[PDB]
Amino acid sequence: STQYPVVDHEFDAVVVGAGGAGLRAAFGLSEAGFNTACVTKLFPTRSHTVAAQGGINAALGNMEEDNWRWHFYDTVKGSDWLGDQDAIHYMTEQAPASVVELENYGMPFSRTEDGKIYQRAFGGQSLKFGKGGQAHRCCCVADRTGHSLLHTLYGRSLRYDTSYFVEYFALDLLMENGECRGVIALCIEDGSIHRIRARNTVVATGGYGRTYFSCTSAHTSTGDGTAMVTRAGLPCQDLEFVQFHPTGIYGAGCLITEGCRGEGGILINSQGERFMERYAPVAKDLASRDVVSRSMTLEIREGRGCGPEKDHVYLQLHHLPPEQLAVRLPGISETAMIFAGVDVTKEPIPVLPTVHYNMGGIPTNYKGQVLRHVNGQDQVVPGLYACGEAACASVHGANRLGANSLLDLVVFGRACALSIAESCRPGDKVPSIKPNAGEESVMNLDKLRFANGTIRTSELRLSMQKSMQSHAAVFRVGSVLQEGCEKILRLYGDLQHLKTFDRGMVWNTDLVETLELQNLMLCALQTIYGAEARKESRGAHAREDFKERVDEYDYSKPIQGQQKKPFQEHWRKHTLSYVDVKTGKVSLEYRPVIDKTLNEADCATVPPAIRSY
Amino acid sequence: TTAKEEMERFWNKNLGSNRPLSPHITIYRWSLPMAMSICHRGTGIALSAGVSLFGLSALLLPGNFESHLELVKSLCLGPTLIYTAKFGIVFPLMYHTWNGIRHLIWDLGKGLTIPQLTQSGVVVLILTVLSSVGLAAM
Amino acid sequence: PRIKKFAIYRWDPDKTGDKPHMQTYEIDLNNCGPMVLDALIKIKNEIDSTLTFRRSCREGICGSCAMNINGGNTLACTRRIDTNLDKVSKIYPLPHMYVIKDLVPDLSNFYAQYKSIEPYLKKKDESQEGKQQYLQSIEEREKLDGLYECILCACCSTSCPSYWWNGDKYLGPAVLMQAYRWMIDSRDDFTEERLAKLQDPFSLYRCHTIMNCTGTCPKGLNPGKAIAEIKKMMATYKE
Amino acid sequence: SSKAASLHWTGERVVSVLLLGLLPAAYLNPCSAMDYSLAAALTLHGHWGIGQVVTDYVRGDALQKAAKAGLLALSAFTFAGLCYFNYHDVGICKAVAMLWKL
Ligand SMILES: *Cc1cc2c(cc1C)nc1c(=O)[nH]c(=O)nc-1n2C[C@H](O)[C@H](O)[C@H](O)COP(=O)(O)OP(=O)(O)OC[C@H]1O[C@@H](n2cnc3c(N)ncnc32)[C@H](O)[C@@H]1O
Ligand code: HEM
Ligand SMILES: O=C(Nc1cccc(Oc2ccccc2)c1)c1ccccc1C(F)(F)F
Ligand code: SF4
Ligand code: F3S
Ligand code: FES
Repeated sequence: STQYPVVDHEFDAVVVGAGGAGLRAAFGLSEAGFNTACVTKLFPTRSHTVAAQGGINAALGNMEEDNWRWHFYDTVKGSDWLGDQDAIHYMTEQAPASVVELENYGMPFSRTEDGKIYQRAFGGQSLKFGKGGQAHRCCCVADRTGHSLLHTLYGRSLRYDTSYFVEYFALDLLMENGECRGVIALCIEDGSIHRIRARNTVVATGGYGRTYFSCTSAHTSTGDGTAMVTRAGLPCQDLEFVQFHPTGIYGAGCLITEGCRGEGGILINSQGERFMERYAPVAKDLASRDVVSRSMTLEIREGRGCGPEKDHVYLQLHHLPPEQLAVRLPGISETAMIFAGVDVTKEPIPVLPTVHYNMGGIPTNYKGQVLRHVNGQDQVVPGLYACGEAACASVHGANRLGANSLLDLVVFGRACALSIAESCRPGDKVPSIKPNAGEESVMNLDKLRFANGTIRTSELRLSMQKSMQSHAAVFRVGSVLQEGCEKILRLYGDLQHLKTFDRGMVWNTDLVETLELQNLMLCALQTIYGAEARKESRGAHAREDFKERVDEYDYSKPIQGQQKKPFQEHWRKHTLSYVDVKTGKVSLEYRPVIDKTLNEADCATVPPAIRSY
Repeated sequence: TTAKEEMERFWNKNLGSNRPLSPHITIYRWSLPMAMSICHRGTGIALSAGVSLFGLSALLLPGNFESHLELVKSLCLGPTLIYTAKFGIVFPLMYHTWNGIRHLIWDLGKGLTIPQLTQSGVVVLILTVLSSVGLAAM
Repeated sequence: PRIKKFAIYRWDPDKTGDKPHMQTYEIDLNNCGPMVLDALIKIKNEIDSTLTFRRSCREGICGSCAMNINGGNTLACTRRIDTNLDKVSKIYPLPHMYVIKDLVPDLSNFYAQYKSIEPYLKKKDESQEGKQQYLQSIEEREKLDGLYECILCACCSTSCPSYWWNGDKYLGPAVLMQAYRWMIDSRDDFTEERLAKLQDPFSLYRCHTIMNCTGTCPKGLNPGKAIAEIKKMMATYKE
Repeated sequence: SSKAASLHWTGERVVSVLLLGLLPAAYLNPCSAMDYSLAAALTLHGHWGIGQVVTDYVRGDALQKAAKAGLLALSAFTFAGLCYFNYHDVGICKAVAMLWKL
């Protein structure tokens, strides 16, 4: 307002995010002939997908003969039947074409005797629809596959004339009468404010792992796009479903890949007994990620910890040949030595279940279109898309399969570009935004720039992180969750009391991290409130007071002659969460999961069954 | 926006700003490889200055070489000071010669690891002193 | 209690007539992580929230926190603090770079150089791409090891004295190693053209084998060796 | 697509190994024929060497062209001076021989 410069831009499409999803969508749009902008708070390479270690799943059938439908079955089974099968059909069928594409882009996949892309075993995957044993369809660039995926995508991105707004912090969506018009953003370099308007917007901001005190995710996983959707009054989905990766280092919380266990790595308790052989008889320590970490957390509780505090578990690798470890896992071998002082070929690595992936996010079509929920029915938000960890097409549902997100990224990034390319043409009328639009975001920015309160940003962040870590961990109960809720709600009241120090325009990290805090809180509130309301054990969400898996039927017995439960009586449904930004209260609704696939004849629906590995 | 355009805009941005250059030589920690690179330049420049001065004086200055040697035996001093004159000439030559061989081995693609640098660096340094003592005594 | 001092380069662009200066912070190592980034975060969170620096992955694969620590270019999240209390850690931005603010250097030129070598797979016939995986043998793949792992942290290039004096016209270690990365990739069909793009006095030939790049690279890579290997290709390639 | 930058580089290493071979060759076989080769090698290697120093430090298209001209002249005078020495005086090899037994 006369102290802030406003620069208006005009584009066909805006992508908010520069990770796997963000990039693939960005240049995918430009390839289709669209004048595209890409808004990112980091340089694209710095994006989290660089940290990815395991691999990207595709039923290419390079190790043994494979079928993509077998990958479909494994994903839906893993999703604990909260996964939308229309989107899972689409992802797994496209999987081979998407991974071949990447290799053709220049991704340096590890190779075989045949010269084809090397795939490996990974947690939760099987052949012949579960019956035919362990599957090997995890395509990987040694231990640094996410790094390679991001670097080739960025490499490829330079071939097109996409406009990259590097180190620009997206504040809010430009929204007019329910329709999305673009984004308002802060230029970190000079402190200027940029209204970037387009016919279509793609949100690919990734997850919000930083809501917790212990996470494998980067300092920049602050669910910024999630909060942008929230402030628009739109719903988020399944936010209470937080994946705890079994193998995260005991020190800084750094990730050690599931590829360790997929190559032959084992998990060991205090007594030395291979404990994962007891919880999962068939799949063992190569079971689903919700189940493996559940057992690890359980082992600590009955005194089988592996330290001076007795609070972790060992990941054994020294039995595997040294030449195998150096080729298949060069990345973790370095980080285990750096962060824990551990030689992997001699000593085991201290691991602990820590926050990893967010299967919740922005509700979405199999086409990548953001959904609002009106009159108990689904409704497409015009000109708003979302893909990646930020989205929730719920291709992962209640629990994500390992090595499926890097796929989730590449597939639905492409899908967003295709859905735009098929619904409109480049050069179409860019809708006209109001002259005073995005005023609240600038006012929010200005309030936080001069914020002279009593509680420091970092102190309030730590309060939130420790509150989530102890009230909403692997296991949770009604009472602990309810005390967590009214504590997180009290901490939202502390956002009017926050203190900031840096009062500059150029690179005010003090300010952007406080913006990140507002975003994280909105993500935290919806996670904890949705968690306490859900009274069942499904996937990563485990209630000790509600051990049972509550569906429309009791799927343990035959379906023949049984009475179907009403919608508001069972729990096989998506959580839709809203929060009034002023008061900070959480109101929530629910929508049905999609069981029907894209084609029954090509890919049959998989009904709910007993969930165990 | 092309790569060429980004560079052209980078330099326009920074030169017309109050942005300071981050310290470089005043802060970066010394190492033998780097110090031996500087000496290879110095020894190179010094030697070229020598060859030029020797050639230029042959064209511009009167008399012959035999005459100029007799001129050194004027207010001359002991063999120790003559040894110093020979050592001062042969030292930068030998250094540049050995370190130059090391440069050529590098161009073949060999010995280019951090342990190998420190080794071959010391080997050149030792070979310089020995061949400088050896030649000055002939 | 166990106190450790930190001398850090500070410059504010919004402060009128402010010149570059050093600021010292005192940190108890019993309440801090083992790495230097932990310290920087701790003094940001508790002492001074004006200290501006780049960070993300915290595990040393994003390359955001690249800076000069104790006269050497590394990543703050991988360099462990010297538990020697009598010594004071000196933290500077990457050498010979325009300072945006504090320890945040302008890397946009660096990135632009990377763009100009075209770091993507190029085929002569591209009408078949996206439907069949390209074949690459285990040996042909091994050639990439030591090269593809690059993080683009810019430590090496910023350690190169040739890149200090001639960073405008000379591509530097990082970008050059990446040109080599695509040169010996068996799937690439533009080997000859990529070499020809370096046929001038500056692009490649400002390297004088100073070898500061290899000695500083936080990921253990050897760009100097790759530059040496490029030079050998330039002299030997036909047509 | 001319390749002068790579040829110049190869040229440099070629005269480097030439000059390295010449120093002991001059010691073992000190003659007039070696004196001119040594004059050719010394001047050329030095000329290209200083050339690199100039291209590294001398900033500006105007100044660099001038420095390269001033180097060209200095190198031209150097090679002439040595050849004049070899023809009219005692020659490089014999000159070092005299100077060293002093
Ligand atoms: C944490 C993690 C996850 C992970 C993994 C290893 C680690 C340590 N390994 C994986 C693997 O081996 N295989 C696999 O299938 N998945 C693996 N994962 C999970 C997966 O990698 C992540 O879910 C995925 O990388 C998410 O990627 P996405 O494309 O959604 O984007 P991102 O990496 O999270 O980066 C976010 C981008 O958005 C921009 N951003 C964020 N907020 C803003 C705002 N405020 N304004 C502008 N831009 C914003 C960031 O700049 C970034 O580019
Ligand atoms: C026979 C012994 C010699 C050998 C093996 C040799 C070799 C070399 C090599 C390989 C280089 C390039 C180094 C690089 O890559 O930066 C070089 C540089 C140079 N040399 Fe020699 N040289 C010798 C003698 C001489 C002599 C007698 C002179 C005096 C004219 C001389 C003058 C120079 C100069 C001025 C440079 C450039 C310095 C630089 O750019 O770092 N060299 N030498
Ligand atoms: O001058 C050269 N190095 C140089 C010049 C000045 C400073 C410096 O660092 C330091 C930094 C700190 C302490 C000591 C040296 C290195 C140099 C030497 C041989 C070949 C090419 C070069 C040149 F490319 F031109 F850079
Ligand atoms: S070669 Fe090393 S120092 Fe250079 S950009 Fe890559 S990781 Fe960084
Ligand atoms: S520091 Fe240097 S001049 Fe060459 S060998 Fe490495 S780029
Ligand atoms: S912050 Fe990711 S490299 Fe240090």
